[PDB]
Amino acid sequence: NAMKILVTSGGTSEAIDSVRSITNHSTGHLGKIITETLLSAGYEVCLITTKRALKPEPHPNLSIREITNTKDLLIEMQERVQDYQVLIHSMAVSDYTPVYMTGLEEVQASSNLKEFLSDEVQVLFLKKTPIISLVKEWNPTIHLIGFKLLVDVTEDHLVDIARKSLIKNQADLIIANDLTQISADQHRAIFVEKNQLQTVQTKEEIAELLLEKIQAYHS
Amino acid sequence: AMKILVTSGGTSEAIDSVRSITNHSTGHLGKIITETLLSAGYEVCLITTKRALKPEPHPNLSIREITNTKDLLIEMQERVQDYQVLIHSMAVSDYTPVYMTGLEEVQASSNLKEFLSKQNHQAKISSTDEVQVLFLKKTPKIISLVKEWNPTIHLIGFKLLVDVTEDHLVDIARKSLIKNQADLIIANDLTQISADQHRAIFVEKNQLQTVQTKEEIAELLLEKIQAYH
Repeated sequence: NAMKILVTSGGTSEAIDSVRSITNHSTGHLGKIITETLLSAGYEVCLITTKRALKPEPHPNLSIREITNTKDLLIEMQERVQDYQVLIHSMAVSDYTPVYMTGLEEVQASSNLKEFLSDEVQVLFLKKTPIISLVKEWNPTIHLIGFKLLVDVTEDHLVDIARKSLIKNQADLIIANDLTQISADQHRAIFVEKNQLQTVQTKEEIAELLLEKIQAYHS
Repeated sequence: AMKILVTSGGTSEAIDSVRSITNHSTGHLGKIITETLLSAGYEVCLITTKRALKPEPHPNLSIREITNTKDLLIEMQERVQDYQVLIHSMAVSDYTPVYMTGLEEVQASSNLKEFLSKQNHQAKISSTDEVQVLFLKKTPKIISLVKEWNPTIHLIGFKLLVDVTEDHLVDIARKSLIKNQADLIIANDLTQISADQHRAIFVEKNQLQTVQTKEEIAELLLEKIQAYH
C-alpha cells in the first residue's frame, strides 16, 4: 500500500516579546505543486504548513497540519518522522532565533557582548537555532530532501553552500535556488547531490524531477 | 454623513527577502469595531495588514492592506483629510531595520553608531556566525501628524501596556492624549484580556469610563461617535 511522504511549506514565526515577532514569508507555492504531483503519483502525503500558505485541494491521501513556530515544527518531526519514508522540507524557518533586544547605549557600554546572549536605536541579538539535521538520527533510512535559497550569489557559491548543507543535514538532495532567478514563469534550480548536479528551469520541472528522484530512490 | 477611518493589525518591517520583524497583533478588536460601525450604517475605510482578521465584505466598507510603517504614513497622509473620525488600533512598529551583521564585525567596532549609516550589502555575515546582530532606528512619527493633516478630525487612539496599575495606565494614556491631540485614548493591559473579557478604560482629558468586553468597547465607541453628529 501507499508510501508516506512528509512535506513542509510556508513560513514560521518566533516571538521576541508580547508585541513583536520575527516572521518568515513563503507562500508555499512550490510545496503545493510538489504535493499535488505526489498525490497524483499515488503517494500518501502529510503536509506540515502555516496559516496563510497555499494548500492543495482536499484529497483522500492528503492530510494537512498547520503549525506556528520552530517548537511546533520540532514537535511534528519527532512525532511523525519515524513513520514516513520521505521528507521534503520547503518551509521557510529562520536559521537564527531572537535572544535579546536592547538600546544601543547599553550595548555600546558593554565590555563583553557575549553577555547579551543569556532608545534612538535598538539592537537585536539572534543566535544560531540548530531541525532537519536531527531527522537522519531519528530515521536514518528516511529520504531527506531540503532546499537552499540564496540571493544574488554566483552559481558556484550556491552549489558550494548547498553541498555543505547536504553534508551537515545528511540530506540526500538539496534543491538550491537564487531569488533573482525566480520569476512569474521561470524558476531556475540546481538539484545538488553528493556526486552530481542537474538544473531545471520551472516549478513544474522541479516537481517532475523530484518525483523521478523519489521513484528511483524507492525503486 | 460622517465617514470613519479605522486601522487594525500590525506593521511588518522587512529584514531581508524572507524575514521581517512584525508587530503580530491580529486586530480582532479592530474587526469588531468595524463590524459594529458598518451594521450601524457608517461608511468605513479600514487600513489593515496581511495577518489581520478581516471583517466580511460590506457595501460600505473599503479595505486597504499595507505592509510597513512607511506604507501607513502614506495612507494616513493621503486619507485623513477625507474622514471625520480616525480609530487607530493598528500596532505600529516603533523601530525599523537598518543594518544586519555578524557579532564579530560588531565586536571589532570602536563606535556602534557607524552601523546606522551603512547598508546591508556592506555587511560581514555568514552562516558560520554563531550570533547575528540587527540595528534598528525609530520609525517616523505618524499619529502625532493626524491633527495637522486634518485639524477637525476626531482622533481615537489605543494604548496597550503590560502588568501595570490602572492609575499608571491612565497617566500614560493622558500623556498620549496631549502628545497626539487625541480626543480619546482607549487604554488596556495585556494581562486583563482573555477569551471572554477585555478590560479597557476610555481615557479623556478630564473623565474616564470603563468597559469589560470587546463588544462593550465597540458599543461605547459607537455611542461616542453617534454623539459627534
